Amino acid sequence: GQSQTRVNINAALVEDIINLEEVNEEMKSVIEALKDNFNKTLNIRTSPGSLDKIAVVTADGKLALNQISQISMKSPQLILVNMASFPECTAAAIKAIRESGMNLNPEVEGTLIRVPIPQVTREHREMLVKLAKQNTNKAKDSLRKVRTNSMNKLKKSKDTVSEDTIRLIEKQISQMADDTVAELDRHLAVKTKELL
Amino acid sequence: GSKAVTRHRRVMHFERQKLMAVTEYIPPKPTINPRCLP
Amino acid sequence: RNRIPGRQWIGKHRRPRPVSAQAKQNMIRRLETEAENQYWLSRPFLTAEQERGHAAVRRAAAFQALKAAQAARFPAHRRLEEQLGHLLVTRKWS
RNA sequence: GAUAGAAAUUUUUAUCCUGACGCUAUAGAGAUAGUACCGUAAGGGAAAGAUGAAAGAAUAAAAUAAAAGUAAAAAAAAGCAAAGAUUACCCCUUCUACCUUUUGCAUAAUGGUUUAACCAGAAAAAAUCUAACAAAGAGAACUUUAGCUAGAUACCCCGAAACCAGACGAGCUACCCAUGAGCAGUUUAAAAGAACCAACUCAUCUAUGUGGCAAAAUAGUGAGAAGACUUGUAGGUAGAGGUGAAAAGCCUAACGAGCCUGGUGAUAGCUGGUUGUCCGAGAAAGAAUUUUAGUUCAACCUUAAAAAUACCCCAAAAACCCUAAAUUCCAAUGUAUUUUUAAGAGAUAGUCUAAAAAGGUACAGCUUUUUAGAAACGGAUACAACCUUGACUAGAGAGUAAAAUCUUAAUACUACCAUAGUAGGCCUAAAAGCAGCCAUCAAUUGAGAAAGCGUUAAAGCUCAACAAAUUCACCAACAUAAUCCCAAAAACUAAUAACAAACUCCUAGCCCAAUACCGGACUAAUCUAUUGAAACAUAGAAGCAAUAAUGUUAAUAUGAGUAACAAGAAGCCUUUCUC
RNA sequence: GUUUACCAAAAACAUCACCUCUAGCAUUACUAGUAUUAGAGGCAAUGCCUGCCCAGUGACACCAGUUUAACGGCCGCGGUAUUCUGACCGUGCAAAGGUAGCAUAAUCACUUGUUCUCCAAAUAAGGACUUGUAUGAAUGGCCACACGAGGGUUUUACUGUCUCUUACUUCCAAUCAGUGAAAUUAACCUUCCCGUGAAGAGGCGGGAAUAAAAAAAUAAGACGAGAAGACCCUAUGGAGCUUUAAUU
RNA sequence: UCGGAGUACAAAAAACCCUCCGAGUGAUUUUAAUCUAGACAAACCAGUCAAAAUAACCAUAACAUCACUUAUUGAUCCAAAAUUUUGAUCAACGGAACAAGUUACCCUAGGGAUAACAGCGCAAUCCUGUUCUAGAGUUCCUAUCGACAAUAGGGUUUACGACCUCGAUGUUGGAUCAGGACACCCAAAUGGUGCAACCGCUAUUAAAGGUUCGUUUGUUCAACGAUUAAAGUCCUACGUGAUCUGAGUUCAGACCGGAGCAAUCCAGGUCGGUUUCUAUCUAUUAUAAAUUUCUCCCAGUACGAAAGGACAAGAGAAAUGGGACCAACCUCACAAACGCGUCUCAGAGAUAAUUAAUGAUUUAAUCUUAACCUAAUUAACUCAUAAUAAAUCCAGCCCUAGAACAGGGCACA
Ligand SMILES: Nc1nc2c(ncn2[C@@H]2O[C@H](COP(=O)(O)O)[C@@H](O)[C@H]2O)c(=O)[nH]1
Ligand SMILES: Nc1nc2c(ncn2[C@@H]2O[C@H](COP(=O)(O)O)[C@@H](O)[C@H]2O)c(=O)[nH]1
Ligand SMILES: [Mg+2]
Ligand SMILES: [Mg+2]
Ligand SMILES: [Mg+2]
Ligand SMILES: [Mg+2]
Ligand SMILES: [Mg+2]
Ligand SMILES: [Mg+2]
Ligand SMILES: [Mg+2]
Ligand SMILES: [Mg+2]
Ligand SMILES: [Mg+2]
Ligand SMILES: [Mg+2]
Ligand SMILES: [Mg+2]
Ligand SMILES: [Mg+2]
Ligand SMILES: [Mg+2]
Ligand SMILES: [Mg+2]
Ligand SMILES: [Mg+2]
Ligand SMILES: [Mg+2]
Ligand SMILES: [Mg+2]
Ligand SMILES: [Mg+2]
Ligand SMILES: [Mg+2]
Ligand SMILES: [Mg+2]
Ligand SMILES: [Mg+2]
Ligand SMILES: [Mg+2]
Ligand SMILES: [Mg+2]
Ligand SMILES: [Mg+2]
Ligand SMILES: [Mg+2]
Ligand SMILES: [Mg+2]
Ligand SMILES: [Mg+2]
Ligand SMILES: [Mg+2]
Ligand SMILES: [Mg+2]
Ligand SMILES: [Mg+2]
Ligand SMILES: [Mg+2]
Ligand SMILES: [Mg+2]
Ligand SMILES: [Mg+2]
Ligand SMILES: [Mg+2]
Ligand SMILES: [Mg+2]
Ligand SMILES: [Mg+2]
Ligand SMILES: [Mg+2]
Ligand SMILES: [Mg+2]
Ligand SMILES: [Mg+2]
Ligand SMILES: [Mg+2]
Ligand SMILES: [Mg+2]
Ligand SMILES: [Mg+2]
Ligand SMILES: [Mg+2]
Ligand SMILES: [Mg+2]
Ligand SMILES: [Mg+2]
Ligand SMILES: [Mg+2]
Ligand SMILES: [Mg+2]
Ligand SMILES: [Mg+2]
Ligand SMILES: [Mg+2]
Ligand SMILES: [Mg+2]
Ligand SMILES: [Mg+2]
Ligand SMILES: [Mg+2]
Ligand SMILES: [Mg+2]
Ligand SMILES: [Mg+2]
Ligand SMILES: [Mg+2]
Ligand SMILES: [Mg+2]
Ligand SMILES: [Mg+2]
Ligand SMILES: [Mg+2]
Ligand SMILES: [Mg+2]
Ligand SMILES: [Mg+2]
Ligand SMILES: [Mg+2]
Ligand SMILES: [Mg+2]
Ligand SMILES: [Mg+2]
Ligand SMILES: [Mg+2]
Ligand SMILES: [Mg+2]
Ligand SMILES: [Mg+2]
Ligand SMILES: [Mg+2]
Ligand SMILES: [Mg+2]
Ligand SMILES: [Mg+2]
Ligand SMILES: [Mg+2]
Ligand SMILES: [Mg+2]
Ligand SMILES: [Mg+2]
Ligand SMILES: [Mg+2]
Ligand SMILES: [Mg+2]
Ligand SMILES: [Mg+2]
Ligand SMILES: [Mg+2]
Ligand SMILES: [Mg+2]
Ligand SMILES: [Mg+2]
Ligand SMILES: [Mg+2]
Ligand SMILES: [Mg+2]
Ligand SMILES: [Mg+2]
Ligand SMILES: [Mg+2]
Ligand SMILES: [Mg+2]
Ligand SMILES: [Mg+2]
Ligand SMILES: [Mg+2]
Ligand SMILES: [Mg+2]
Ligand SMILES: [Mg+2]
Ligand SMILES: [Mg+2]
Ligand SMILES: [Mg+2]
Ligand SMILES: [Mg+2]
Ligand SMILES: [Mg+2]
Ligand SMILES: [Mg+2]
Ligand SMILES: [Mg+2]
Ligand SMILES: [Mg+2]
Ligand SMILES: [Mg+2]
Ligand SMILES: [Mg+2]
Ligand SMILES: [Mg+2]
Ligand SMILES: [Mg+2]
Ligand SMILES: [Mg+2]
Ligand SMILES: [Mg+2]
Ligand SMILES: [Mg+2]
Ligand SMILES: [Mg+2]
Ligand SMILES: [Mg+2]
Ligand SMILES: [Mg+2]
Ligand SMILES: [Mg+2]
Ligand SMILES: [Mg+2]
Ligand SMILES: [Mg+2]
Ligand SMILES: [Mg+2]
Ligand SMILES: [Mg+2]
Ligand SMILES: [Mg+2]
Ligand SMILES: [Mg+2]
Ligand SMILES: [Mg+2]
Ligand SMILES: [Mg+2]
Ligand SMILES: [Mg+2]
Ligand SMILES: [Mg+2]
Ligand SMILES: [Mg+2]
Ligand SMILES: [Mg+2]
Ligand SMILES: [Mg+2]
Ligand SMILES: [Mg+2]
Ligand SMILES: [Mg+2]
Ligand SMILES: [Mg+2]
Ligand SMILES: [Mg+2]
Ligand SMILES: [Mg+2]
Ligand SMILES: [Mg+2]
Ligand SMILES: [Mg+2]
Ligand SMILES: [Mg+2]
Ligand SMILES: [Mg+2]
Ligand SMILES: [Mg+2]
Ligand SMILES: [Mg+2]
Ligand SMILES: [Mg+2]
Ligand SMILES: [Mg+2]
Ligand SMILES: [Mg+2]
Ligand SMILES: [Mg+2]
Ligand SMILES: [Mg+2]
Ligand SMILES: [Mg+2]
Ligand SMILES: [Mg+2]
Ligand SMILES: [Mg+2]
Ligand SMILES: [Mg+2]
Ligand SMILES: [Mg+2]
Ligand SMILES: [Mg+2]
Repeated sequence: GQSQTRVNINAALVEDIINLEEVNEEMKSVIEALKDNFNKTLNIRTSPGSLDKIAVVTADGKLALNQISQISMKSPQLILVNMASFPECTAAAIKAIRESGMNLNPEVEGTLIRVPIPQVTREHREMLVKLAKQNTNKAKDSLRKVRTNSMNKLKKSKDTVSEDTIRLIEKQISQMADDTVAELDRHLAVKTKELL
Repeated sequence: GSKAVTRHRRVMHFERQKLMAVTEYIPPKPTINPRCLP
Repeated sequence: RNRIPGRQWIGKHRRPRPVSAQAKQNMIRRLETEAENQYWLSRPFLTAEQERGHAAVRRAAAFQALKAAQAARFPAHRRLEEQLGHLLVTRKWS
């Protein structure tokens, strides 16, 4: 059974109460963000740019390690983090790194934070698959938010527009969201196969 | 009711079919074939 | 097994009934008769100017006869015999 | 607006002469009777009689033995049950039950088991016909520029949910008021809106039952069981209300608001039904409309009457950038039709085919306009619309019409040898005819610095070239569905054959189909006035005709002798045994 | 404890408790009572609480003003987080701009949100995250004992529920004897296949089949019986209910 | 509601929720009268022209003009003016003087004139094939695909239409039983491979027989666990409720989120919620002549550098299905029935796709819609073969025979 008839209405007979091109662009942006995260962070091995996005609590806010520290390579299998600008947030940086799922165990040396490269092992690959699943779930949440915004716009326009028109646009947006989440699942499966 | 121009050859009336059958082209036929005639 | 969709003779897909040699011969005979008719209808005995008013008194007389026949419409005469013949229903033997 | 509607002023002579063109037991009063019966009550409300002078003539006598239903007498392939027939019941051939509603019904759309009896068109303003008298008519009141008076011609039945008024209902149930009564045993200093569990009160779940034991039950299993408990008797609250631990619950088996009576023959643009024969003509939609489920006009059509032109219509004529089929108006001609006058109704919810278009998918048995056609008892096997066919009766005559197996199922191209400048020049690891770019000359009688395979590059295999013979050689072929394929079969005895209609001739005639609506002539059965007197005629009247309303009443069939129903045993006969 | 007697016994109603309003009083209710009282209501014992708002509509006030344990409400826009912020920084409008708590709920959709436990396997169940842009505090919010023929999920035990049914009795059933209905019924002399047809044929067309009658079974069809479809639409047809409908 | 252009090509008219423009009036002065022939148009109501004659201006015009000039507008009644006029997004524009929402508590009269299920038409969508080769495939279109395009077919999904049913054609899913198609998942016979072998990828032929058990979900689907030779796609009123269930949907009760002031509602969720029928007719109520897996040998053989590793042939065992039967085990308080237990299960022809032998058209070759005999070859299907197959005694009584009727016995004893 076919069970799902794809609809592409025009986007052009509407053009005004919803922008299907804009919605598709937002969903493509979500997909691109997921792919960029997969490429930058979880390649096979942690790099100074991979842990530059770990948020650290500072002044009741969220800031990145790259923003509040200087991350570089000292040894081929070592990462050196200099929190000279913000020595207060050293413990918060350790917390961010340690409960980060990237399997980085840092050593506190006052301010010269020392992160060894653990290894590439079966356990490391399993944790990387777990991180890939977590990031796919976060991207799915972002896609759900994007779809909810379009539904809210339709609700705003739902006082003078025909009920059939609103239903058709809702079906189209749901179809786009389903296609994008299927693409997200495919990318996650490909990345999992690559890691394992 | 079909349009005047269609894609399915738009089958004709029986009278028109008979008219075309009657008016089919009849090529001339010589009394004796000339291939291996002198 | 070989169904004909819809009705046999009205739909987009009809029954492919062909044309027979008898039908062709009948049409050819009708065409020959019509060709003879249109040959006989080619050369008139009189021309348009010669026929102008050649039989007009007869048409006027026919119309006048029709008018007179229509104008003669009127109720019929009532006679004493018609009224007095109803008493004959009680004629007996003395 | 629908409709309502006087008055001032006029006319009206006592009594008998009164009975019936009213019914005859489904009629006439409901009536044998307001009785049986049905409801608590108000209230509703029937059916049922047939001998004879004598039954103090029942060893009783005569008329019909005519409805449906049975028996006498069950049936023998096959088919809307019949018709054509036939020596012969079937066997042969042909016909898609009837009303109603629809564009269209065998439709598997509605209605009906059958019989009998009842059951449904009603009005005279304007008009038509006939008659009296007529510038006047009418037996009083009015109308009159041929009119007035009289007579005859006309307009149905059943059905709601509802609304209002007044009665009757709290013996069921909802809640109160009086008066009484029940709760045994066990655990607890307890009679604790405690616990177990009886009587008792409810009714969670399941299975039977579903015209049942029962218009709410049986079996098992459940909850409460000293309380906001169950229950007897009696009283109260009554419908624009009562009562409600709000379920819009309950208020006498149907409560979003009881039942009965009256208004009431409520009203339905909605459905169903609407009863004798024959004949004449006969209609598919433009505009308004709380209107598109309907009406009122127009256009068509019917019935009468006046007239005179009516359709077909050659020229000529009808716009400007281009424009088809063809239109409008017109003499002649072939026919007889048309227009006005007076009465009028139905219809105004449509199907396909051919053509010009539009929307859609250059889709529909799709939707909307314009032109034409059809709605056979023949043909296309069956069939609405396609084709043939100016529709009467009888014949055991004939001639014709449309129409009865459609076209191909097709594509072969074979020997013969191929050497030379030279690996042409550049690029490239290599580029030798062939990743690539440029030149494309030349040796031989004849062979392209090479048209395809092949090598990393070479090699090697072919094509064109000569020499040898040389039938013909350009494109064209294309799977499938679901219960079981679908007349059988046939390539040559002469064919512009033959057979084939509601067509057309022939012999006679009573001398041409039909739905809604319209017109006409007859007519079954009753009563009356006159005839008649082995059952009728002329007139006048209507309770004036039923194959159809899930019609009413009564009787009958089918289902069906089916579902279902019942009495412990023996015995000495009501005495002993088993539960 | 109560409820839709006759398809719903419930999470619905009531309930002790806590809060609001209305009343200073006499011979038939309230009541032969007198504000520690009596009526009109909300929410539901208890424990912690019940946050902000009188802008509008009500009610007192007959105008101001007061009242939300009265009806009710408790933000929008720009930017920053790789996309995705309810967080923050500004800005504008407001009567205030959702406090505590709980949280993928019995809570629009997304949705089978993510993760862990349970199982060999779970869209089930439980715990945690939660951002519920439509949760939320007497139209009450959170936990807790006891209770529940309430709705879901586990563990042993038990078994014909099941693998996979079997044997035997009673009532049924079949025959004999008696009595004897109901829905239903145009008439049937009441086949199958393909095709056609008001578009699903016993009755039409082309073919097959075909001595006639009983008795017992099964239910595929007779668009089977039952109830002038309760779903949908129409009706210048009703009725119940609510009002910011029109006359009052 | 009114007008213009196209549809509607040339007298008039002519529709669509057909394609486009517009109007609900402004500016200016020439402030544009009365009466009456004859006409256009038209259902009616309304709308339009207009000769002659009249009083005032040139003593020679008066139709007010322009903005596409065409539309710029409203009937009676009734209200107001000073008797002459005026008054409506009465715009639902032939107009009721003034009136909303909701009903799932609903009712009545109808409609298949009109929707939800099914059927039917079409094939937009879906699904199958072929034609065409640019491109991937190292070179190489077609081993496997194959864009832009062409053409033919099927009627599984959604939609479209509204033709049969609303004086009823009862719905998803599941249980039982399945009939059929082939567009074959397995089993069988082959062609090509970028086929060394094992695994594979495609295509041809074949429909007699099969196509599992479980967790979650009402689920069809879907995910997951364990297997299998495989766990096929569909049609059958999305087969089958006068055979069954009612978990979901879709009645009356009630919460939650939201909308509405409310009644009430949500293509939202959750709990609960009556599934009748005694069969009249048609139809039907048992003959067979097997299938598939697994183990061992082949064999560590062929094939492969090695890792890996068959086929064919030969032996057995098991399961399913068909038909039967109680010696034992088991259910078993009847001597029987019964499974959980035991027994049996087959030869020939025939073919489709595809291989080769001989050999003309075309003195070569060539499996031949060329004859002659040819052989290797699927599943069906028929037939060998198997079963029944002695007519006219039937009162009664037994029976491993049976509803009744039937059928077997009644001499050993
Ligand atoms: N409106 C209209 N209905 C017609 C016409 N002819 C027949 N009918 C209707 O068609 C039905 C009968 O069909 P017919 O017998 O004419 O084929 C009846 O309902 C009848 O009223 C007509 O010309 N106009
Ligand atoms: N304005 C107006 N009202 C009319 C007319 N004819 C009748 N009416 C009625 O008269 C009434 C006038 O009331 P008003 O509207 O002046 O209070 C309304 O009911 C209106 O419908 C008319 O021609 N014009
Ligand atoms: Mg047409
Ligand atoms: Mg058909
Ligand atoms: Mg057709
Ligand atoms: Mg009026
Ligand atoms: Mg009587
Ligand atoms: Mg009789
Ligand atoms: Mg016969
Ligand atoms: Mg017919
Ligand atoms: Mg009609
Ligand atoms: Mg119809
Ligand atoms: Mg039918
Ligand atoms: Mg029908
Ligand atoms: Mg009907
Ligand atoms: Mg019928
Ligand atoms: Mg009828
Ligand atoms: Mg009937
Ligand atoms: Mg008169
Ligand atoms: Mg009234
Ligand atoms: Mg009482
Ligand atoms: Mg009482
Ligand atoms: Mg006690
Ligand atoms: Mg107690
Ligand atoms: Mg009981
Ligand atoms: Mg029991
Ligand atoms: Mg009990
Ligand atoms: Mg108890
Ligand atoms: Mg208890
Ligand atoms: Mg009322
Ligand atoms: Mg009340
Ligand atoms: Mg309630
Ligand atoms: Mg309610
Ligand atoms: Mg009652
Ligand atoms: Mg009536
Ligand atoms: Mg109507
Ligand atoms: Mg006639
Ligand atoms: Mg008329
Ligand atoms: Mg002319
Ligand atoms: Mg003329
Ligand atoms: Mg009409
Ligand atoms: Mg049509
Ligand atoms: Mg026509
Ligand atoms: Mg006609
Ligand atoms: Mg015929
Ligand atoms: Mg004729
Ligand atoms: Mg040379
Ligand atoms: Mg050569
Ligand atoms: Mg194929
Ligand atoms: Mg003849
Ligand atoms: Mg004739
Ligand atoms: Mg008489
Ligand atoms: Mg009568
Ligand atoms: Mg009768
Ligand atoms: Mg009936
Ligand atoms: Mg009758
Ligand atoms: Mg009987
Ligand atoms: Mg009996
Ligand atoms: Mg019976
Ligand atoms: Mg019985
Ligand atoms: Mg007894
Ligand atoms: Mg309780
Ligand atoms: Mg109570
Ligand atoms: Mg009760
Ligand atoms: Mg109940
Ligand atoms: Mg209870
Ligand atoms: Mg109950
Ligand atoms: Mg409560
Ligand atoms: Mg307190
Ligand atoms: Mg509450
Ligand atoms: Mg509380
Ligand atoms: Mg508060
Ligand atoms: Mg206030
Ligand atoms: Mg204030
Ligand atoms: Mg609210
Ligand atoms: Mg951002
Ligand atoms: Mg929490
Ligand atoms: Mg939700
Ligand atoms: Mg479970
Ligand atoms: Mg969310
Ligand atoms: Mg809220
Ligand atoms: Mg709330
Ligand atoms: Mg509140
Ligand atoms: Mg419990
Ligand atoms: Mg309970
Ligand atoms: Mg047993
Ligand atoms: Mg009946
Ligand atoms: Mg028969
Ligand atoms: Mg058929
Ligand atoms: Mg036949
Ligand atoms: Mg037949
Ligand atoms: Mg045959
Ligand atoms: Mg049946
Ligand atoms: Mg029938
Ligand atoms: Mg049925
Ligand atoms: Mg029925
Ligand atoms: Mg009805
Ligand atoms: Mg219904
Ligand atoms: Mg309804
Ligand atoms: Mg109307
Ligand atoms: Mg009324
Ligand atoms: Mg008001
Ligand atoms: Mg005219
Ligand atoms: Mg003049
Ligand atoms: Mg209107
Ligand atoms: Mg109008
Ligand atoms: Mg008009
Ligand atoms: Mg409800
Ligand atoms: Mg009804
Ligand atoms: Mg119609
Ligand atoms: Mg559907
Ligand atoms: Mg169906
Ligand atoms: Mg349909
Ligand atoms: Mg059907
Ligand atoms: Mg279509
Ligand atoms: Mg097709
Ligand atoms: Mg390539
Ligand atoms: Mg189908
Ligand atoms: Mg229809
Ligand atoms: Mg139509
Ligand atoms: Mg229906
Ligand atoms: Mg019926
Ligand atoms: Mg099967
Ligand atoms: Mg095949
Ligand atoms: Mg295979
Ligand atoms: Mg099979
Ligand atoms: Mg379907
Ligand atoms: Mg089904
Ligand atoms: Mg059935
Ligand atoms: Mg079912
Ligand atoms: Mg049943
Ligand atoms: Mg349910
Ligand atoms: Mg439920
Ligand atoms: Mg329950
Ligand atoms: Mg039977
Ligand atoms: Mg039965
Ligand atoms: Mg082997
Ligand atoms: Mg066996
Ligand atoms: Mg040879
Ligand atoms: Mg060879
Ligand atoms: Mg045999
Ligand atoms: Mg015997």
